[PDB]
Amino acid sequence: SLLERGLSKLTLNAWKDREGKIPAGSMSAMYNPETIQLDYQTRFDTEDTINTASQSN
Amino acid sequence: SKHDQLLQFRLSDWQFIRSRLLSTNCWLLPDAASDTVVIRPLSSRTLARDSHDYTLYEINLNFDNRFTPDSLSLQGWDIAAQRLTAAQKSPAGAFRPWKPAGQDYALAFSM
Repeated sequence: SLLERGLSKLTLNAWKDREGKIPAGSMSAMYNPETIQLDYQTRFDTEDTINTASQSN
Repeated sequence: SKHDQLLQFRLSDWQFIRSRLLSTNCWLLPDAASDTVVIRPLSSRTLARDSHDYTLYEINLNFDNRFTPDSLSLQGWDIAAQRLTAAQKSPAGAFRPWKPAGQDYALAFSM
């Protein structure tokens, strides 16, 4: 808000390299998603140590 | 003791060393991260199940006794005396690599 009430669509920009040096095409998509979702996940493995002093992963 | 006559007959020059360490009762102890080798004759840290400092995962130990004799009574032909020099038997139980907490090998050479 704070200035006006026009929508801001999402824009999908594309490149070719890892960095931003070589731009490919770039579209903005109408009809916003209603919901995004970004899932994080970290993999842990349990230490099966024979000494049995501690439990850890 | 000083040698009278060695001979390296077309050996690799590394093949000659560990055939000369076997006849001298020494092993190499090579060190990475350097060019320093400490040759030391065949002669603690106490990692334990209770101990916190070192974490253990697997302890394989084979405990074989096929190729482990008790004597090594070796002897050879003395050219000067011609008696086939008296048998130097070596006792088993000297240089014990595994010390627990709880057959006689014999050659004779013509030389």
